[PDB]
Amino acid sequence: PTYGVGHQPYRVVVLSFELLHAPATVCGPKKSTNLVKNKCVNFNFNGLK
Amino acid sequence: FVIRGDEVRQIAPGQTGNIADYNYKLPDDFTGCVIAWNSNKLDSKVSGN
Repeated sequence: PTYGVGHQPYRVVVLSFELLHAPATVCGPKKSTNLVKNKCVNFNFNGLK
Repeated sequence: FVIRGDEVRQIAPGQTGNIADYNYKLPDDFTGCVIAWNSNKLDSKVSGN
């Protein structure tokens, strides 16, 4: 406890994503609408504009 | 210089101690570092140094 702030212990957590999005499995929070065909629309399949 | 045991801890920057504050007192912003080791073999007198 008497050590300086420089030598105080720190907890480090490192996250490593894989944005090559081949299977996609850990998709974040959102909500899914229906699918319509043969109409120029804005699609968002798996986070792709 | 030569000191006793607990004062090597007292040496550390920021920490306050009678020997530390009254003799050496490393500054807050410090870019350097210290060496220490036991010297009982060549710095001890039977009657007392």
